[PDB]
Amino acid sequence: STGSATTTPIDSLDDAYITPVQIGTPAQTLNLDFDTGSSDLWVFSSETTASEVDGQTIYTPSKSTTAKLLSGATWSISYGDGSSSSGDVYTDTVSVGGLTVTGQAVESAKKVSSSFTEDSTIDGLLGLAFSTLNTVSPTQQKTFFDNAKASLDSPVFTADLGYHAPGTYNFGFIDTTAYTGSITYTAVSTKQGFWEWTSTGYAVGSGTFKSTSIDGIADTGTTLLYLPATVVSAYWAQVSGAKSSSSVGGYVFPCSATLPSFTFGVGSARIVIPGDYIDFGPISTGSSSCFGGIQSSAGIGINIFGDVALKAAFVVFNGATTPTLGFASK
Ligand code: NA
Repeated sequence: STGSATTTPIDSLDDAYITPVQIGTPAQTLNLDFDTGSSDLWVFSSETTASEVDGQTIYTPSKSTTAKLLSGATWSISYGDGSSSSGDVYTDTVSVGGLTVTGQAVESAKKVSSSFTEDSTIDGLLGLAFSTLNTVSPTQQKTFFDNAKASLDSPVFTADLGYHAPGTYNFGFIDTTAYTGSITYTAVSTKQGFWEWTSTGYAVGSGTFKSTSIDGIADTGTTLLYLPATVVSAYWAQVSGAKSSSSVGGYVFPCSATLPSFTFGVGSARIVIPGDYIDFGPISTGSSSCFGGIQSSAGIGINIFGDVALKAAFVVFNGATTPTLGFASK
C-alpha cells in the first residue's frame, strides 16, 4: 500500500504545515501537524476542556463506530517550545492520503496549553519520530508510520514541504518526479528516538564550504533551523545590522536586508536554503525588525533541522531495519 497527502502551510510565514487525516467511521477529518520530532498522534476532542478549544475541529469518539477506549491508558507530552497536552486514548481507524491503519492509538486531549488553543488551524499532531518516544502509559503505543510499515510497498515516508506553498507527505514510495538529481542517504541514530543524523558542514551565501560535523534531528514539527552558536554567528555576521536580541529571543535583522543563502552538507552533497526562506518577517506587526530563520541551538541541547532546512529538500525518512535519511535538491 501507499498513501499521499498534501500538506499546507498554516499561515503566510510557513510557521507549520497541516495535513488532513481521516479518523473513525464515518470519517472525521482533522488537520494535523505531522511532526518527525515526536511520536504521539493526539487530537483536540469532545473531551478537551471547553475553554481550551477555540476554533479547532474536534474528534468525537462517541460518533465513531470503530472507536474503542484503550482502557487505563493516559498520555502527557511537553514539546521543545514549552507547549503541552495530555489526556486519554482511543484506538480507531486512521487514514492518511488513502493509506489506512486500523487500531491506531488516537490520543484524545483533555488539556492543551495556551499555544495549542490559540492556533485554531492545528487540530492535533501526528508524530513520525520513533515509537520509543511515545508517551502513552502504561502501554507505549506505535506511531501511524510504525503501524503502517509492514503494509507499505517500501518502509519509507517522504516530506516535500513547500516554501509559501503546499507540499506533500508520501508513505510507502519515492516519487522520482518530485526531486532533481540524486538522493544522498546518510546514517541515522535512533538512540534519542529522533531522526538524528550528522551534517558534513555548511556555507554562508557564496562563501567557502566549512567541513564540520553537525549532529542534529530532522524535525518537521519545528519551524526554524537551530544550529550551534558558531555557525549561526557566522551566518548573521553577513547581514548588515543583524544582532541577537535577548528581548526578542533570537537573531533579528533589518527588514530592508537581502539575506544570503545557507548551505548544509549531506555527505558530499549540498542542500542550499535560499535567503528568502530565512526571513520570518516583522517581530511585531509593522516593525522594521525582522525575525531570523536560523537561530542558535545553545541551551536547547540539540541541533534541529526544522522546516526552514527541510523545505529546501526532498527528504526521505527510511524506516528499514537500519534507518537512514535521504536528501535531494528539488
Ligand atoms: Na515566534
